[PDB]
Amino acid sequence: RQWKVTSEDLILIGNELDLACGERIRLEKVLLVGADNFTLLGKPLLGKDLVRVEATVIEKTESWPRIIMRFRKRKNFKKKRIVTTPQTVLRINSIEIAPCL
Amino acid sequence: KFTRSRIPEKVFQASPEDHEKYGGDPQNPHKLHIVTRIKSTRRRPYWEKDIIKMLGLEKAHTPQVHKNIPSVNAKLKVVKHLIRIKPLKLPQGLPAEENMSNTCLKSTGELVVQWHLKPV
Amino acid sequence: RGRIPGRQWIGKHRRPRFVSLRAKQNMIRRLEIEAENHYWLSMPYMTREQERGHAAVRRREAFEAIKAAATSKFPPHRFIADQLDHLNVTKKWS
Amino acid sequence: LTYFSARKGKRKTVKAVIDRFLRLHCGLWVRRKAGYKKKLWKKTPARKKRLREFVFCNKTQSKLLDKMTTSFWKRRNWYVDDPYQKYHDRTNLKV
Amino acid sequence: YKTKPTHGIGKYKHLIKA
Amino acid sequence: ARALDLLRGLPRVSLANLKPNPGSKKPERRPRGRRRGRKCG
Amino acid sequence: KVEGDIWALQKDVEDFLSPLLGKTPVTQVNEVTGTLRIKGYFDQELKAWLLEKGF
Amino acid sequence: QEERERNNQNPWTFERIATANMLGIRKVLSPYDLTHKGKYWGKFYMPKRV
Amino acid sequence: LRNRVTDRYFRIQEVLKHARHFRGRKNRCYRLAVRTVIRAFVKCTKARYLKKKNMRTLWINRITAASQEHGLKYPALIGNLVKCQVELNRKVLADLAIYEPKTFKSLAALASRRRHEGFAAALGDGKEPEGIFSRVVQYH
RNA sequence: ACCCCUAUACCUUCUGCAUAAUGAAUUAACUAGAAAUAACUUUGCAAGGAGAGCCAAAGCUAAGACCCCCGAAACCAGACGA
RNA sequence: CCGAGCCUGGUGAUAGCUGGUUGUCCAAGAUAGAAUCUUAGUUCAACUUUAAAUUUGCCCACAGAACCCUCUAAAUCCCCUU
RNA sequence: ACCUCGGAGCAGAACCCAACCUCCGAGCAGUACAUGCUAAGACUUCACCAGUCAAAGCGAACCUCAAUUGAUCCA
Ligand SMILES: [Mg+2]
Ligand SMILES: [Mg+2]
Ligand SMILES: [Mg+2]
Ligand SMILES: [Mg+2]
Ligand SMILES: [Mg+2]
Ligand SMILES: [Mg+2]
Ligand SMILES: [Mg+2]
Ligand SMILES: [Mg+2]
Ligand SMILES: [Mg+2]
Ligand SMILES: [Mg+2]
Ligand SMILES: [Mg+2]
Ligand SMILES: [Mg+2]
Ligand SMILES: [Mg+2]
Ligand SMILES: [Mg+2]
Ligand SMILES: [Mg+2]
Ligand SMILES: [Mg+2]
Repeated sequence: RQWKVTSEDLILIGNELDLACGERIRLEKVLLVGADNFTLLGKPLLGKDLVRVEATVIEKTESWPRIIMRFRKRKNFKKKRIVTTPQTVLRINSIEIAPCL
Repeated sequence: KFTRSRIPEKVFQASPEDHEKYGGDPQNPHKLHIVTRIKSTRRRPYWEKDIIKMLGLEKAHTPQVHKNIPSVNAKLKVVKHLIRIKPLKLPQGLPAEENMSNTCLKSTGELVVQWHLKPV
Repeated sequence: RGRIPGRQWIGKHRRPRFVSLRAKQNMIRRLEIEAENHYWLSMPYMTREQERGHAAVRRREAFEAIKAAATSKFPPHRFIADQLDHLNVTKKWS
Repeated sequence: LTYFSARKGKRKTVKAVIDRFLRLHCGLWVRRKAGYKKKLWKKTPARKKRLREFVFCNKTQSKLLDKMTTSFWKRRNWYVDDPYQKYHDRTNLKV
Repeated sequence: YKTKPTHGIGKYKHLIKA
Repeated sequence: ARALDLLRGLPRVSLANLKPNPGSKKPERRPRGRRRGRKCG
Repeated sequence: KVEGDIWALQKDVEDFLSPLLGKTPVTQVNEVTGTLRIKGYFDQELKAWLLEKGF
Repeated sequence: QEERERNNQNPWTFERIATANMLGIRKVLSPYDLTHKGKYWGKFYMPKRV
Repeated sequence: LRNRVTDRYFRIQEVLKHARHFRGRKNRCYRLAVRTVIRAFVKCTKARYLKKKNMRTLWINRITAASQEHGLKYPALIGNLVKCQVELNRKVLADLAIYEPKTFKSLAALASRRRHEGFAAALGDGKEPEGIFSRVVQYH
């Protein structure tokens, strides 16, 4: 997925990450970074030296139960599942830019 | 009655105009086909379904490498309307033992031997 | 007022359908793919006498593996450990 | 076929099967050909010869006759001069 | 057979007009 | 034997610990439910 | 009627019947009921073999 | 008719497609269409069909 | 009556707790509640495809609105953004159109520049510079 | 909350039912798969098994697993009724 | 409520006919015909399911499968390689 | 009106293939009396029942035809 992130906010991603809670992580694959009065675009990704996005793992949980019901009429066809997918919450801490333009 | 169709061999005889339209060289032809299923076998006869199963094109848009030999060529001629055939070309050599892990099919048919993720 | 006899798309009198630009273009591009397939199926590499037995050994080995799998069928082994550790059902403080 | 009899609660046997067929202990049933003694004046010697044969039954027919008979008729018999003594066992049969 | 080069080899009533 | 040495641990055998050999007790099939009901075979 | 460890007996039986079969024999081990099941008929060979081992 | 056949400008011909079984079109066509070349439909003849 | 059912109430409640917000007799009567809850759960399962499709349609509508505000058309904007190797999806494109209008105007200007370069290329076959916001970056 | 978008109740019966084909107001309770021959699996013992009888050219013994509910118009016997 | 009364019993009469046949989840799974007082049913084939044993199964190439009149078609059978 | 059996077409080139579809027929006849006896291997009207061909051998001289038909019990 592509996320429009800024500093201080939260992102919910729908799977596990094999990280502990509180771990700080560098979010690579930055394709746009914009401030007031200017914007930098990648083709398709910006350079490693240019942008640096940091995110900390804040919560490892599961989703609310999702019902998967299958039904067909006049066929005695009825099935039901409940699924809870894993989820990780990431807090974006900082987005730094370097003069290497 | 609907039956299997036998194709005249004059269909599979390229002209110099065809050799100009496509980049194939009638001398030293290509060893391997890349074949990709691009059409479902539903509403198609059971023999075409079986031939697709034998060729291993059960999954659509998944490339499979095959020989350029008459037996498999007849097999492909049976279901030629459901698939795409391209030559497999090797810009570098064949994959070696120490470069077998880092390879990529790299559509346009060029099986590249080294696969970095950096711009040139 | 514009009424078609029963089951529009079957029978003697049917609702007419006409071919748009989409359908013609789709047919033409699939025909182009088929023509390129005809081209690439025109230059074989081993002329059908040179391919007489170049894979016989490997196909024989594959079927030998298939037969080995088909004949290596037997009930699994039975261990004292499972029967004895079913006793753990009533393991109290110790 | 009287799976349970009103007197003993036992399975019964169809006696037509016993009157018409012979069971070898291996599991094979032997019968006679139909019409083997009817209108022999319109039949060729080859047809009559193949009609005089004692032949084996189908797998389906064998299971049907086993169902229709009781296990008494499946025991191993040791008659004195049985002409079918050598046929009660199978030899050189593989699976 | 009818699809074979040797088809119609046993044709004789075209020879005997009788 | 190692089996009685294993039993030296292994809390005592009682009527709350017994269990048949797997494969001996085939499970009964009942005509209740979606799969085995509505026509019952 | 095996008594003691049965895996050594399985090893010995496999080593004995591998040359005769050309492949390792298909075998099931039952420790709780100390029996050894082998795929195929080898009754006379195994009887002679065990007699020679002295059982 | 011959002149129209030779100076036809599109590269896709009923004869070619039907005889090569392009797109698997023989499941819709008839065994007689290999010789009728799309010019005949039942008892009707199309003289502009090429 | 050996072993009749005792906890039928809990099964009835298992079905009925998903009908409390219904209307009519189907929020309390099991014989109708069960049918309507079955239909509701089937709808819940099938609604995921529609949610994806409808959210994409909303993104497309919003991007069309913003592009027409800048004078562009949606196909032109999407195609030329692809041709500039900037791979932003409809979601983030609508996000920027709503919350970063300066960035969206820059994106529309870049797409228009690439479109003009494509027209010039179709006119002149390159010869010389084949455009500046052309010249795709190669990877190996 | 509604307004927006998507969506032709269920069961049975059928080639095919939203069907304007059946059945059903609704709640509670009651209300419908019973077993053999022979096989399969798991034990015991083993040229023998089985607690008499029976089977046996690896068999025999034991266990497990397995075959619904409602409905005619009828027929007969004996009573009871002008 | 008499084309042959009513009640009880035989009687849980019989019904190839209609209706109904109750927890969860997963998996494989759509049939050429023959006979039948039989075509509203059943039995054997066929298809389908499970478990076992073993080795080939499908796709296929040359060569090959009377004639006769007038054509004799799309195709088929057989079939190593693959 | 038909119900069993055979030949042709439909059903064009292995097999099969419906119709209250189109056409022909059959329910015998003629000749030896080894038209004796046995016995590999096969075919098969889509099941079964029925039906079909046949080497070698023992004996003895040196079979036509398309259908031409009827199970069991019982007498
Ligand atoms: Mg209508
Ligand atoms: Mg129900
Ligand atoms: Mg109807
Ligand atoms: Mg409908
Ligand atoms: Mg209705
Ligand atoms: Mg009705
Ligand atoms: Mg009603
Ligand atoms: Mg009666
Ligand atoms: Mg009467
Ligand atoms: Mg009076
Ligand atoms: Mg009843
Ligand atoms: Mg009805
Ligand atoms: Mg499935
Ligand atoms: Mg009936
Ligand atoms: Mg047959
Ligand atoms: Mg002879």
